Amino acid sequence: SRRWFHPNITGVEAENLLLTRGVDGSFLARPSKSNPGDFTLSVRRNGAVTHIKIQNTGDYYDLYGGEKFATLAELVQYYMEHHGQLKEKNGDVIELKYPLNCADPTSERWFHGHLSGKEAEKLLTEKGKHGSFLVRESQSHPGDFVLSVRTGDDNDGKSKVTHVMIRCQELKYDVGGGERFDSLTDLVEHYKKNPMVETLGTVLQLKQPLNTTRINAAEIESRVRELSKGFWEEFETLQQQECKLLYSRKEGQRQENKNKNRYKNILPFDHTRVVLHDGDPNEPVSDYINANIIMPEKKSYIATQGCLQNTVNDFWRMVFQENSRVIVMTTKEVERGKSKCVKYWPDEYALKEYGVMRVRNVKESAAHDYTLRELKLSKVGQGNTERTVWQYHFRTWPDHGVPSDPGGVLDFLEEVHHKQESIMDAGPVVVHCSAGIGRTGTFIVIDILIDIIREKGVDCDIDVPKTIQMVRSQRSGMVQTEAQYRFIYMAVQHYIETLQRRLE
Ligand SMILES: Nc1ccnc2c1N=C(C(=O)Nc1cccnc1)C2
Repeated sequence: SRRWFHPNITGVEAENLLLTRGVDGSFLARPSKSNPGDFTLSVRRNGAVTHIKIQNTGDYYDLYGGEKFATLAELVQYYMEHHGQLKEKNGDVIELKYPLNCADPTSERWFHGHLSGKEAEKLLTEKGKHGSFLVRESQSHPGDFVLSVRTGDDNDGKSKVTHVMIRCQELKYDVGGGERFDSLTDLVEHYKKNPMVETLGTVLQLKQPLNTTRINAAEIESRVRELSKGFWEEFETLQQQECKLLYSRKEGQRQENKNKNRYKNILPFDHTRVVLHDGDPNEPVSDYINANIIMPEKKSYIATQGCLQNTVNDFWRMVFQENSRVIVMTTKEVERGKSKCVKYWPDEYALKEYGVMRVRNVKESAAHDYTLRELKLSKVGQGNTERTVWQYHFRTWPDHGVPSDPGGVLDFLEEVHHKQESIMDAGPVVVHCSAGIGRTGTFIVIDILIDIIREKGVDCDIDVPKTIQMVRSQRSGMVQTEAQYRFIYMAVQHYIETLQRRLE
């Protein structure tokens, strides 16, 4: 199932759904629209419904009486495979067996709701390609829908748009004959696999949804104005796409690696993890760190967690191996009395060994939002391996939520960018917070977006959710909250405007 999340259901509607359409073991997840970052896992157990709270303030999903997760899709996958592990306050096991699917099409990229045939034709003509499609409400026939699909070659009649009426009869959907579907999703998925064929032979291939999120960067202020009503719905549509990203994380799951993870279920994807070479021959598994390469698709990044006492040496092995010259830390060492990252650097003017690596803290420079530490890193016994590593430690990020103004973050990122650009052949920029997905993902996505604008100027295309999805395919849960999502838009808006004012 990819439809266990119900975006627009109340608690009462969720109970009644589970009691009338589910059985024991049935479950769904849903947001709170009144509360930032609050979610509920509603589960049927012994003919009654229990509601389990999941909180996210920006670092991870924290399931009450369970574990911490990078995404709700990863949470659901974990518990569907690990019975006995989800427990009530009194210790009673809550079983997740039967996802209860949602018919609401608003989480789907192809759903445009209120939209005329003329508007759909103009959007498909201007932005669409062969096989671009969308579903919209009927204006002629209230309660029905229309599927609109561009087919063609790459305006000379070589391409066209076809509209296919979708009747809704007794809460089922059909295209005039054949199967009646329980939701628009089931209908679209069926006709994605078994495309409709016209009388004269055109195959109405449903290849990709119409893109609605790519904007010109100089239009950012008007997109932000529209989304400030709109952000909630755009974020939901992005979040649905996390169900495509359940990539393997087998290395992080090995016994030998379990205690190298800050959180046991927040793990790097095997396909993009940083593999550590040249390890201690006496250490059976020496290749593992909870870190992934993030390559935008000109810098690359390593996204990683805050060090644990037993991973400081591995952190420095990573930095040295990848030739990283800039570290971005976006947590204090301690927040709300809890350790978010061990101090992995020496005191100012001090020299420390961290296994085979030696680090000197040459000088610290305090700015209003950050401290810069000029570090010198070398392998013990090999003096000519010394290189400067500049650690940019952002210190004023709030304990929960996001900054109210993106100015401090943008000034910090500009400085980080310029430092990186000044070092010939520097490796990826290391970015870390606590779990290395929320703040870390936010800083990385802002940096990627501003980088496009920095090179191409104010008149270039950007697509915030497409960029986030691309980063999320390389490390689980990059960008955690709707507040961080809005902050990314705000930061990009503020960056654009500061370029425009320089020209005045
Ligand atoms: N539709 C989904 C399928 C899978 N996983 C999630 C989904 N939606 C999520 C989510 O966090 N939604 C959300 C919306 C608006 C604001 N904040 C969160 C998470």
